[PDB]
Amino acid sequence: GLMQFTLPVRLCKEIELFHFDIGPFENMWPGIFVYMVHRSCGTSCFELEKLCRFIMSVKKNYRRVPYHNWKHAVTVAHCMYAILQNNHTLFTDLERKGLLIACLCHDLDHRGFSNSYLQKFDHPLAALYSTSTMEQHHFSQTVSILQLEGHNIFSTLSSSEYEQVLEIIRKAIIATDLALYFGNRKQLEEMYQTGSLNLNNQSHRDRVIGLMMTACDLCSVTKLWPVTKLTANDIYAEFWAEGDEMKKLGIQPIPMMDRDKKDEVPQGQLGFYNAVAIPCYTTLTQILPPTEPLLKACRDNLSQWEKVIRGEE
Ligand SMILES: Cc1ncc(C)n2nc(CCc3nc(N(C)C4CC4)nn3C)nc12
Ligand SMILES: [Mg+2]
Ligand SMILES: [Zn+2]
Repeated sequence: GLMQFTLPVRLCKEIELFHFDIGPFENMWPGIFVYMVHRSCGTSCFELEKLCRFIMSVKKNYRRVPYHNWKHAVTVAHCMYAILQNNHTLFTDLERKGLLIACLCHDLDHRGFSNSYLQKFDHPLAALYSTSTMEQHHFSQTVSILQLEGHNIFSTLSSSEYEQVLEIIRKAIIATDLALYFGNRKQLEEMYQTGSLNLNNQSHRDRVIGLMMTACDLCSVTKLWPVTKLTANDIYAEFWAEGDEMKKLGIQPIPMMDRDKKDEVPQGQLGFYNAVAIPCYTTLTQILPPTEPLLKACRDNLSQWEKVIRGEE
């Protein structure tokens, strides 16, 4: 009850920054996450014993794939923590509780393949969920783990608060389907520009939380250049494995996933930063001004990919 998690001084200071890297020591990631829940939400949000037991069941249900792993889960939750801390008063007690949990859970039991590969392989999950296949699976795995004995971290919530937080988590996780991001940002762009955007409109909040989820999920592009560059290697290791599997089904993969087009990675990153990342962090900065450091970091990393193409590294 009187038990504060603290971190060594360098982590205690740097964890507050958007560009924080959670480091290579796997055994400190749970402590880091708990530290963030305590400062974001309070020491009273969750029964510590249940939270720790929930964190370790979430960890056990992420796989040893190169990118969509437990490190990704905690990284995406840290980005959300920074957004929530820099926008203290804009979010409800339930949203603060629900979103950190949503981020930790958003890629639960990922196998390192896109919704497309599941559909072209005819994986059973593609018959159970026709769109946002993995993302409906991820939410499903979240509910399963919440229903394990000693794991219901929301037990102190009311019947209606409980349903509200599970619905925040569902929409948050669904929104990490990048196919849904483009439309969601286009609507937010217009609503902000015409001045119709209203954070008392629940459907407006939904869209804004959805954009925060895309921002957090993509935050590898907002890190110091060496973190950004080395995460890109992990991202392509999954994509190229998927490309190999596409070829095994007798299908030319998209260039993104073809390890034979390694040479084109720098140009593919430019496309990605211009089509996806920059517009994402731009719109987010408009709606939530204190998130500007994510936009600024993203533009710096774009400029580093430009330098790679020009042979200056
Ligand atoms: C950094 C990051 N974070 C999240 C995600 C989902 N991605 N996806 C990419 C791939 C981007 C991309 N690469 C290509 N290549 C290499 C084609 C051969 C030319 N095309 N495109 C669009 N990078 C990210
Ligand atoms: Mg995902
Ligand atoms: Zn993710």
